[PDB]
Amino acid sequence: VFAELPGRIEPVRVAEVRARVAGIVLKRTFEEGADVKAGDVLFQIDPAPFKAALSRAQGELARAEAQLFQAQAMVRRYEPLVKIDAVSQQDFDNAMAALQSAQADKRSAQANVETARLDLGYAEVRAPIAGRIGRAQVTEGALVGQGEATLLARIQQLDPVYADFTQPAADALRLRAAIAEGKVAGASDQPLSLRVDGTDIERKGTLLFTDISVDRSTGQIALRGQFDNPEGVLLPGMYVRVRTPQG
Amino acid sequence: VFAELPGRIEPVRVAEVRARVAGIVLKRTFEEGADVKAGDVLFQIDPAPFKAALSRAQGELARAEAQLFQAQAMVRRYEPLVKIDAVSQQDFDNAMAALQSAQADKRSAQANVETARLDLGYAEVRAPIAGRIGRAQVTEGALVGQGEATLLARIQQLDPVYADFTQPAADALRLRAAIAEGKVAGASDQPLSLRVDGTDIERKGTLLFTDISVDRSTGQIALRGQFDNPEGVLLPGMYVRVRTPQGLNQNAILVPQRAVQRSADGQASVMLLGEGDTVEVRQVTTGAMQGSRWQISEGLQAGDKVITSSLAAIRPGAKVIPR
Amino acid sequence: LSIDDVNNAIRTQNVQVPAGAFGSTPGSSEQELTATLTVKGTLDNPEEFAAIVLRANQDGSRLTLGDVARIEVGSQDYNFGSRQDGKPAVAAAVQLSPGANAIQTAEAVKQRLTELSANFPDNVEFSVPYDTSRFVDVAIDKVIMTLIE
Amino acid sequence: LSAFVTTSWEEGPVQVARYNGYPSIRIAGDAAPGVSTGEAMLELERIAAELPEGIGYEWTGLSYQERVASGQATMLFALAITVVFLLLVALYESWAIPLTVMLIVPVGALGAVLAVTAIGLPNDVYFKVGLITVIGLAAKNAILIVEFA
Repeated sequence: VFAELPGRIEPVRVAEVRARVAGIVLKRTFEEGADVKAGDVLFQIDPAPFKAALSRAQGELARAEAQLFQAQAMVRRYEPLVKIDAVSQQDFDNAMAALQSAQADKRSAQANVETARLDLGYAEVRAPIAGRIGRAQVTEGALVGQGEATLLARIQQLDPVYADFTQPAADALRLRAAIAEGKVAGASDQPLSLRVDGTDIERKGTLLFTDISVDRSTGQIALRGQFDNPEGVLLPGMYVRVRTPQG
Repeated sequence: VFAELPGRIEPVRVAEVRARVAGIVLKRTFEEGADVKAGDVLFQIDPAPFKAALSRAQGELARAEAQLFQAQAMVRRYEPLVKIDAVSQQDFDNAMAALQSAQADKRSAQANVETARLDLGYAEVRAPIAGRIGRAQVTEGALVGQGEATLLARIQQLDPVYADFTQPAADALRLRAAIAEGKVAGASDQPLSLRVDGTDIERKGTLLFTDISVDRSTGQIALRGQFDNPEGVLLPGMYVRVRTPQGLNQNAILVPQRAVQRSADGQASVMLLGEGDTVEVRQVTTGAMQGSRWQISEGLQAGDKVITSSLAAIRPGAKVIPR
Repeated sequence: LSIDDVNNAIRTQNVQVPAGAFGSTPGSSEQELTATLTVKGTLDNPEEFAAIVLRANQDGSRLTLGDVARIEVGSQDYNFGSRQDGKPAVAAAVQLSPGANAIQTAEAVKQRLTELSANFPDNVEFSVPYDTSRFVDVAIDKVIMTLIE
Repeated sequence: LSAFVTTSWEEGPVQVARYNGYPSIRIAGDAAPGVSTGEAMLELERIAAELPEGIGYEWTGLSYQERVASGQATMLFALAITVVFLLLVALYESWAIPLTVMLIVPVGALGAVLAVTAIGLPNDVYFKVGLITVIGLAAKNAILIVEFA
């Protein structure tokens, strides 16, 4: 027995490229509708403050490095002297403690520099995943990142796709009861068949997930199957009818 | 086959000039509707706090520069003395470390001064892009920048323009299936033709983008084309019709509409003049309709002699006199 | 859901659609196939009525009439019922129009019912448990017999 | 509408005809020149007798009236003959003289039939009533002799 359930096509990965920092979009570095790779630069936001913050962090790092160099020179000079008692053991220990403190300060300054650098890199808006990028929600010269994360673009993965379809809970309970009684055998291994309305395009798939929760407004459970889409024929959001085996 | 789709005119670049810092708008520098260049000052917000912050940063920078000058003088004096062993090497290294620390502090102070300067410059609101500026959303003396980024003005680029139009998803799927079958050849290179409603104004453009996602509320896919607008006739938002090619038939057979018969099952057929002036029945499939002629997708070939008259008075296999 | 909701859903979804025909007058000088549009509006059988949608979401889940109500084909009214000799039956009473023959009308009714008896299903049989005309027949016969003696 | 509506060409009736509550097909025609309607309807009854059981036919309008008139003509003639005979015996106080004069009817009918056949006109109502008038005037002519006789 096959049940033809309504469902919709949804892409496996959706990335809403949003602005993480406030600033003017100086440039758009992609053509809308093209395929983008992970890490490709899509939007350039004007880095006016973050460059200055990076400069401040680099200056602090340079100061820490200078203090570390002074401590290293002091320790190097004091090391042969303590072996001939030329300096007190307490002075050598103080110098070594100063050297360790300087190393810790250099590490802290490097951490600050890396934090500032990542903050700056959060202005070269790079694609988090590979896929097809849609229309740009903002244009060049628009102010983004002020207050909320302004949606810049959307990237979708078109292969494979999921079909999210819906089945009545009473029918599922009846099928489960018939399985438990033994009147019907479980059809978990039979492939789902997706059909596009108005066309002869048929696609085979596998049942991935069956929901445990019942939708309160309608009383039906949601199910998710996976369908291969090599030709890109199945577009996200399309209404599809999924024939699923009922045992 | 051409489809007349609904669309709207959009500008290529939109810049929403918004206030970033809280304050009172003292003066408006631009006249509404004029063309503005990038960097032109539009609004002036009174800097009470940002000027003070810049002054504080400048004072800190001056202190850092004073310390750097002291360190430089110390190093300059110690440099010849260490060569003649007048001071210990440890003292010289301490002086060099102090000089490097002072240089780093001066650089940090310069960075702080630059940050404060940028914050202050966010009070002389300037046009980020060139184009035509609209009405000012606020007047002189109004408070802006508190809580949310208050919208001050809008700047739009009127040449070229975009036409964002929309097509039903099922029609797109059918077009793709027909292209895949070899039924229709792709018409990506044919220019879209743009007509303004109620006028004879026609423009040519090119299709730029076809959305891969179907709108869930309307079941349609959005498309975006680009149209030249040197005279500024095409205004943003105007409801326009876009004739877009649905591909090219290379072997389109068009027959008079009054030559196609339909049976009780709905199958379409045509009467053909066979050999010996005999009337034969050939089943056909009708495509689209252009005027008074049916497009025939199958069941007909070039050179076929179809009968376009007296159809109700002729039986299959009967002899007729062709005119 | 409320009851008026199901009432309005039935009212709006089970309605005939007078669509019309394309190519209708005023018709262009070019087009030459005025033809009907013939939309299906009404529902025919209980399964279609059970498919009436009360509430449906964007994802695809639908609440239908069959989920909340039992749909069948029954009697419009249940005030009256008819039994004959202990068995449920259907019946109808014919009331004469004024100024009409009886023996001819009764014979015509019996003959018409007999002619339709060629078309009743095999499990159903007709009968005339009530017939006044017979009395009249007997009556006049008795009278004519007196008229002879 | 293209998002959820598809179009399919079928065939259907552009006019629907019902007669006496049953679905009906209306058939009309005209007899060939020189062919009377009566023989045509007789042939049509023969044809309808060959139709599959349950397919019926009925006459309407002109055909209905023609059927009734062709039915009634003979009793008209019989009533006319009996009434003239009874008034013939009433007047002459005899039966033989009435039989004598009623022998004159066929000669007038003879003349009417021979004339109408010679010129080739049909047996219309006009010829019918003309025959009746000839019948009466022949009766008058016979009375004019038989009274003095």
